[PDB]
Amino acid sequence: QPDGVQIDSVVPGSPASKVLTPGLVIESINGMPTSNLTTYSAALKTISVGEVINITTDQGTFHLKTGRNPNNSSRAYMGIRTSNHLRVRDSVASVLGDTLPFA
Repeated sequence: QPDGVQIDSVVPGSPASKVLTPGLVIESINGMPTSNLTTYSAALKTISVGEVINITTDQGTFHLKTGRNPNNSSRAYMGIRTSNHLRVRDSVASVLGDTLPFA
């Protein structure tokens, strides 16, 4: 159930390091609402490095500059750990069994 993307944590190397707060929820980007993980990516794929986007959150609307791509080269690298924050439940994945062939 995608229901918005939330900010997990803010690490250095991003312009957002002193712009937003970790723990906040991203409601929508400029003309592009991010209720899902894919829509977040679909928006991100159009943004360039050094470009500034408009992000409305619970804590208000902020303007964010795309990061400078640490460790990896891509377009628009936010730099903050972000996730849709899946609703906690117990969908257990029990071990079925592993068949071991003997040669």
